[PDB]
Amino acid sequence: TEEQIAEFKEAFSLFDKDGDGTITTKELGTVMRSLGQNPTEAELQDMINEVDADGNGTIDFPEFLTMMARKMKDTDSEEEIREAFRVFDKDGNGYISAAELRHVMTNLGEKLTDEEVDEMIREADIDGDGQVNYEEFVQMMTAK
Amino acid sequence: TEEQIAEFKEAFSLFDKDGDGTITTKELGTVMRSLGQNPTEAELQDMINEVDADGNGTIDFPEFLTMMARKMKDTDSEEEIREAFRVFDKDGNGYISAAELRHVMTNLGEKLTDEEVDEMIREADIDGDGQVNYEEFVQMMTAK
Amino acid sequence: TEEQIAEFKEAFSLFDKDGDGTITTKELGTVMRSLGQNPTEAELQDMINEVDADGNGTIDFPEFLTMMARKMKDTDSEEEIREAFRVFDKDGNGYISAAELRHVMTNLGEKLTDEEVDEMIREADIDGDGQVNYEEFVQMMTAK
Amino acid sequence: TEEQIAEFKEAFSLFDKDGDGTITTKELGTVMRSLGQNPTEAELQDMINEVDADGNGTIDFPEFLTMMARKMKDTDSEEEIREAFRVFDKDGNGYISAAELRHVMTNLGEKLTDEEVDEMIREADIDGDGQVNYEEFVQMMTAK
Amino acid sequence: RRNVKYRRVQNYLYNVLERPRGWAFIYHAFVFLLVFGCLILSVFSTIPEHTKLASSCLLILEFVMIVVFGLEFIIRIWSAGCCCRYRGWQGRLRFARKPFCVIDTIVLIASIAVVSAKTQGNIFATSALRSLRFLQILRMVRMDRRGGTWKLLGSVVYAHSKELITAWYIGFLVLIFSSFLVYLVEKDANKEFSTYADALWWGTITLTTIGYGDKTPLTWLGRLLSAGFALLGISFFALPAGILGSGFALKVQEQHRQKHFEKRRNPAANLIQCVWRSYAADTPPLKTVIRAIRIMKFHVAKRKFKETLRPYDVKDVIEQYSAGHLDMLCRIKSLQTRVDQILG
Amino acid sequence: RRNVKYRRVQNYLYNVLERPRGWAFIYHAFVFLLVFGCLILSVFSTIPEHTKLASSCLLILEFVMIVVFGLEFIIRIWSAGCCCRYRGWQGRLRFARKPFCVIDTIVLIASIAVVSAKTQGNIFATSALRSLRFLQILRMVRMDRRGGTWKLLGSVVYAHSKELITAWYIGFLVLIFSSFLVYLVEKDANKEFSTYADALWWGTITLTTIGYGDKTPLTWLGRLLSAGFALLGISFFALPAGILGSGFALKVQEQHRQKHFEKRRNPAANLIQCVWRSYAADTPPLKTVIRAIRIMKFHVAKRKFKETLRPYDVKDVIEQYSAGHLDMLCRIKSLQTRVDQILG
Amino acid sequence: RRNVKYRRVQNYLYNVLERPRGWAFIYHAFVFLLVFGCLILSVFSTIPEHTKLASSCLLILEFVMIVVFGLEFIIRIWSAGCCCRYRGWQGRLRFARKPFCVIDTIVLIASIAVVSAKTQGNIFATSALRSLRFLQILRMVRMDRRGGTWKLLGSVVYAHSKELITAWYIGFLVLIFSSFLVYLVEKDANKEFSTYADALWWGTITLTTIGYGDKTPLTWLGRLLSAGFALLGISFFALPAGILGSGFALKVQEQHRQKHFEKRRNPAANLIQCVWRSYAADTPPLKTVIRAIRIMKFHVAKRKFKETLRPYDVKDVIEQYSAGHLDMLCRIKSLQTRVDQILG
Amino acid sequence: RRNVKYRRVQNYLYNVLERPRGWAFIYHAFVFLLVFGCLILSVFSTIPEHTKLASSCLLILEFVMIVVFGLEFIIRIWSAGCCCRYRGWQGRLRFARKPFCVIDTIVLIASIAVVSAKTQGNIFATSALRSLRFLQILRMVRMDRRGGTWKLLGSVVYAHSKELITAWYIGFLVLIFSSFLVYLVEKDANKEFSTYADALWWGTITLTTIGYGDKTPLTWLGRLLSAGFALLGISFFALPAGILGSGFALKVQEQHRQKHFEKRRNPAANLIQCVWRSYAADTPPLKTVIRAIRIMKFHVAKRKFKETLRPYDVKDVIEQYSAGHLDMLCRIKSLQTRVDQILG
Repeated sequence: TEEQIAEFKEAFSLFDKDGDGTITTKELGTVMRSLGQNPTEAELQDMINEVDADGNGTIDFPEFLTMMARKMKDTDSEEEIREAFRVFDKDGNGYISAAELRHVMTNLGEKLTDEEVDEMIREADIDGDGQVNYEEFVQMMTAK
Repeated sequence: TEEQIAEFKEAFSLFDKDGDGTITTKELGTVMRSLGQNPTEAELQDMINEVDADGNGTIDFPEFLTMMARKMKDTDSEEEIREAFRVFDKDGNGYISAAELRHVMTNLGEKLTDEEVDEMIREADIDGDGQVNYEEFVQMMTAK
Repeated sequence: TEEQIAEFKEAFSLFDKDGDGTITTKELGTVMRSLGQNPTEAELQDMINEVDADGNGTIDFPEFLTMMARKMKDTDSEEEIREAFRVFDKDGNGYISAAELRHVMTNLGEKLTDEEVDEMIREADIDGDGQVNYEEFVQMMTAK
Repeated sequence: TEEQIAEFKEAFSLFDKDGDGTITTKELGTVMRSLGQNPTEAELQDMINEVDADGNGTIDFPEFLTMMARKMKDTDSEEEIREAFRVFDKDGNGYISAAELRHVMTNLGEKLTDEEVDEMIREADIDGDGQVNYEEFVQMMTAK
Repeated sequence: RRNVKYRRVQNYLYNVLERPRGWAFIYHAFVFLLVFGCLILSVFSTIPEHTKLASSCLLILEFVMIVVFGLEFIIRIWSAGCCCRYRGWQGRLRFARKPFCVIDTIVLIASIAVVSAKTQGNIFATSALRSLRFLQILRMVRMDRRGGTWKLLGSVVYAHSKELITAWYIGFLVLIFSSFLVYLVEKDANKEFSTYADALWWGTITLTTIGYGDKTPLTWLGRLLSAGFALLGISFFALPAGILGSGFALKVQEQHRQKHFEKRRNPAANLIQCVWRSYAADTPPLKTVIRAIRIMKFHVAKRKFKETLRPYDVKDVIEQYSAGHLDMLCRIKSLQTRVDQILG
Repeated sequence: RRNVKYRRVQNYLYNVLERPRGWAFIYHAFVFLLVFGCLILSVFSTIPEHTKLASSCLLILEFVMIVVFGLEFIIRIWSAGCCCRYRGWQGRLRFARKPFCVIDTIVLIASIAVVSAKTQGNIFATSALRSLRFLQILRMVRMDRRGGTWKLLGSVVYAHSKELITAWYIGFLVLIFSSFLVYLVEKDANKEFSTYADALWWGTITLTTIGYGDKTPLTWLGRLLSAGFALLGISFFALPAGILGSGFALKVQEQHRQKHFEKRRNPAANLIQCVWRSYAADTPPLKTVIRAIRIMKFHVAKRKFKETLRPYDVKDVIEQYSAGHLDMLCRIKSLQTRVDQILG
Repeated sequence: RRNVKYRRVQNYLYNVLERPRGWAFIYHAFVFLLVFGCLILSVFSTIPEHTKLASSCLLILEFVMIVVFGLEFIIRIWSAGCCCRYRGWQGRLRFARKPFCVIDTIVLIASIAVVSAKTQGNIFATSALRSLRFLQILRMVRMDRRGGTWKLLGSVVYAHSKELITAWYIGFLVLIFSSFLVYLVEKDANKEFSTYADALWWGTITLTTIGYGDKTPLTWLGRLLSAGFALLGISFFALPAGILGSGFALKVQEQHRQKHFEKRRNPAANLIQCVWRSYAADTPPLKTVIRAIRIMKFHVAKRKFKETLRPYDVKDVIEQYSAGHLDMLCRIKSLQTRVDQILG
Repeated sequence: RRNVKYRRVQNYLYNVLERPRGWAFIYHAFVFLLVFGCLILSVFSTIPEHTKLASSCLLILEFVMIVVFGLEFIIRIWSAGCCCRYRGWQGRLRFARKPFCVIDTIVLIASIAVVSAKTQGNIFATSALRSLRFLQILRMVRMDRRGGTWKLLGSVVYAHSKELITAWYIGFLVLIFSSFLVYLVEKDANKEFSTYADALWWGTITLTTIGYGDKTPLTWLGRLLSAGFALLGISFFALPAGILGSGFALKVQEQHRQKHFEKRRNPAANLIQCVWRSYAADTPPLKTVIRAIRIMKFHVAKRKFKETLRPYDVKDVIEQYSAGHLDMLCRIKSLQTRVDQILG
């Protein structure tokens, strides 16, 4: 609790950088520009619309506290991730192929570095004729 | 009767400004320009098409007399206004919420000044947890 | 027969103006330009496609002879003209109104001069409360 | 076998022109430019996609060997060519008319020289009132 | 004023008679009931116990029908002169030459002869009246203009010919096989399954869900087979009605959507304007040339009307989209060609 | 706070009673069962062997129904004051003037009089109660608001009138012909085909698939003809149900697609804003001119609402596409005109 | 000229026989009637009272059928040479190797053997003829090309498998429960509800609307339960026919819309042109290279034809719209890039 | 290699058992037949004449069913470990906690107890076995995953609730009125129309087309009224089946069109990529900030997946068209603004 709130406050100190207490489009655009993430107005506004509920365009501090105090290790998260993985399933056998996932991850959706492709290839078991199950991945990422 | 026709004639004296007896697009465009209503050719032509029935583009004096002699306190006006209000009804409870109406009036349709928003907020009963019925509004505006 | 072919030959003498024996787009475009009909390439090509059957773009002399030797006083012409008139019929009463036809002829389709509007108004019987039947018109125009 | 592989190697010597062993878009674009076939990037890329199966954009030598070792005298080729010819059949009588085929070949699809039109007219039997069957054509072209 | 009112009332009567619309249908409904009543009475005249009062009522109603029908015939002949196509004595004769008009007049004459024969009351006359009491149904037959019901049914049946043939073929095979199996299991115990014809009659009655009950399987194996084959064949035999009903409803929806639009208005206006120009067209050789040009435009407008006779469909909207897309694309091609010429 | 809670509970009761939605329907379902039970008991009171206990149960249930129904009537009258249209004693009288409200109160009074007559137990009273036990069904009748079921059925039937008339006409012809042929082949061998009326009764029972079995063909030729005509006419007689069911399903799908969208929101907002401006509008002659202008805009918004009363359909999307295509085309025309002026 | 007329008449006969279209179907209809007549006569030969004249008529019609059928077989074999695929004696043998051709010839031989056995008239021969009179139906079976009716029925059934399984499952549950309840209420009063099997038979007969009447509930509680469960289960049991009929009609409408269009014309033209170029293709090594290129284009055109074998559908129009939208958008992107380079 | 083959065979068995697809359904079909056979045998055990051999066959088949079913239970429990959600002893217990798994094990135990009781053969045991022979149907019940048939039927019924209520209401009114009229005309002549309950039973049997024949009108007026009301009410009573069948077919067509497309692929890819980035994310405070940002993107992708859970429909294509039109229009507005700035 105390460690959590201390970490949250020390993070928001860099996130906000002053006494305003609210984050604007430029406020986090500077953060992503420092990391070289190439922020865009459209994606930033879509993120803004993904937090607020009144449409005023400002992220309220109580809203941030409520949305962030809860954790991502929820019950429905496992089902949603399972369905998302099943979207890229062949014949419903519950496994993700090496070549299929290698093509899908880099090409479909947001592109991924081939370095991280070798990373997840070596992270999973190289045995099993190059076949890896994803249910354990959902289990380990749901509860972290 | 005599007071009504006197008022109509003294209004049409300023509306027409000469002996033509007919109102053109510019004839009323000047009127809306004097009031700062920003007249537009498209809206003026749509209004013109909303009065005439022959498509000649000229508002006939007998047509104006017939269309204006009748009053807006008609039977079907109450039903039409009731349906229009019901379009912006939630769960069919017969009430218009303060926040819902505040958002709808300013955002949806033609924009309205927030001054008039405070005006209608204070015009209705501030009690009732910020909830106002609209049936009485239809009753009072139908018969004026 | 002899009078007919003589008239056809003396007309085609001006239509063709030389020994070619075929009419091109410009060949009749000059004719419509002399009469001030404002010929257009698209309409001329559509007319050309309305005569030939092989798509070669040239009107054959035997094709012209065959298509022109027959007359327009055919049996199906009466039915087609009756249906065309019925397209502009109200409630299927078999009459064409003065105002309705006056609006339709000038506005809908190719525009017509108001002089010819007064012409057909005075050509038909002005009696009958301004109502004229069109079945007799089809009868008189089918057989000329 | 030996004659076949010798012919294939001597053809690929001119096709490749070096020790790369793979054909790029420009590699065959030069070949079609030498013959005046007017190569295009879109058609070349569509051909490339018609050989490979991994999407890498490079034609593999084993893939070429496998795809080329087999012959076009397959069983289903006869049925596919029969259906393609039947697409341009009138009333399903199993014959292709002289005028119909003459129009279709030159106009529809890729254009063909009228010289080759006279070529196929004289190649088939000029008898039979200008009517030629196409089933024998499928039989002779399937097995070459 | 007399001529105007004459023509107006003539048009109103011709409308209510020959081209019913709205409340005019009321009249036709009335006449239908009348005809229907006659038929019912005729059916009640074949029953020996009720023949007396039914015959008397049929005589009275036959008279009433004669009066009303002749009145309708006369009014229709008179109102045929509303349109100039049937005006004059020649036009009225041409109207009387219509097949349904001649059918109506022979029906009238047959009814008059029936009344005269009943007045005579001969035995041969009685047989003739018994035979000819059925002729009234021809009027009811006349109602659908040019066999509209038959044409609609034929169109829908032909559109679904393969499905109906499939349903009937599989149902017939199921009927044959089920009848044979029930006959085999019911031969010795049931006297109403003595021959295969009896089993076929039972199967026809069962799979159609008629279920007379004159033949029913008594053995338990026969009942099990009957239940299974009943489920199958009953599903199969009701298929044509569902297929045709769904086809009718889909056709109605398509017709509603098609009617919603309007296509022939522009070709009709073109035909009217070119006809008017050709009519007004009549150096003088140049004027004759203009007359020929106007007749040529008239023929083109007629051909356009003929090709637009076909109603709207998915190909029309698809080709409209294709034309719009091609126009946009070519116009933008020209625009960018001009812009690159400017830049170049 | 008392007024707010009063109005809230009044609105809740008026909602569950007059405008049911969701779980409110539960209540109506309950009342339906109650009414249905009464009807069933009345049916069981006509059976002489069961009349005693059925009459006692009907008396007890009639009392219960009286109590519950009067309670519902009182609650409905009270909750009518939720909306100001029926507020006050004058408004409550106006609510009581509604046709279904007066029907409900006369039903209540009739039931009270029935109970009083049973307390008296007169012979004329007994006959009156036997006659008036049917009046309860009027409540069940009141359920569909303004005859919604009748209007829906009439709309769908009228939309498919030609198809239904075709089906019935051809089915009637098949019935007549098949009955006549079976009568001809069955005259001498079967005593239940003595007259043509008997054959018509048999054909009606057969082609409807009722199959009583009181009349059935006994000859083999009669059975063959019956089988063939049975297949044909059975297909024909089941057609109306399929046509109407498919029409209902298509209408439901179209209504789902239409509802999915939303059209009247913008005209409703326009009406609200112009009403508000006109309300706020009330040199002074210039202010009166502004009031007249606002009322003029109000009338225009009202006319727009009236014309948008029609629901979405294929013509709406087609004209939206036409407007978009025309806007794009004209804008590109202006663009290329400007670009060629630049180049020229 | 003799060869041309020979080939033309051969093609006409092969068309009317193997690929019927339009009036050619008339011939097939005739043959169908013939076969059907035989079957009917066979059914009438099992009746002991009618066996004599039916057997004589079957003999005469069997002869007529033999003559006509053998004539048809010979004409079909002769007309197989219209297409070069079956030309020559080898081609005629290949035609005779077709499964339906061999079925037809074994049917012919069986009929000839039947006639010969009747000429002998042995008891074992009589039994053989009685058994083999059913073989004629195989001809009727041959009519649908490659089991088209079976394939269509299977496709539609599989498309609606979940709905049919739902309907049958719920109907079976309703049948079980209703039969059990009626059995419980009808055990002691009705002797035809002695066991649960009797109640199940009654429920099967009732919910299918067959209604034999051999078993019917006599108690009033049984009748009330029967009425309610009859309404429910009757609605459930008629569901498969409605589902399949609506599916058939929707498939017919979709096929009409699809056929209205045309897709494979361009791939067919591409295949024809590349085949022609490859045929005409045959320094000489460069010419061989051109031959290989033409064969490569031929393979591409073949693959395009194979992928366009699939008929039109909603995805095709959606992707066409996507391609058009993308082309417009990218072209306008290039246009504005050029215009901003000009302005910049 | 042993672990790989172990997991592969475990996955194959779990697929054929818990998630059937294609040929796997064969197995389920087999088991269905087995269960069905048992039920049939139980039905044949209630018949006193067939009870002996039916009971013996039921004992043998009960044994066979026990062996096969226990084998299936064990194999399912073993194959539950294919997915790590049920791996280990805790995971196997969690699998055994599933409601249908516990239903299967109690069914197994009940069958074992039934076999043991038959081995004992007590009178109370005999009654218990007679009562518990019905429990096998629960397996058949288990087949539809989470009541898919019930959910589909409820969805379609609720979608068409107004139409079904209209059909049943009008049919009930027609039934009441027709029964009353036939009762009035049939009171004195027919002894089976003595009371109004008898007439209601007749009307229910007639309008449902069951046609038992136990009650039929004998008077000719009664027959005419029965014919007319039969046509009307028969059309009305068959309406629900047609409505529901057409609704099912339309839903199947819509599902085919929807499935044809694909929507959730991009949100699924977004969820996978953001999950991967968040996983790989774990100055150090800046790295924690990046972790928080990745979890924030993960939540956004999850919300996008949740909102795209809804399947495609007409609103989706309409809004896609609106977005494309707006993009084109705004881009052309910018283009012409730039071009007029250039010209200006």
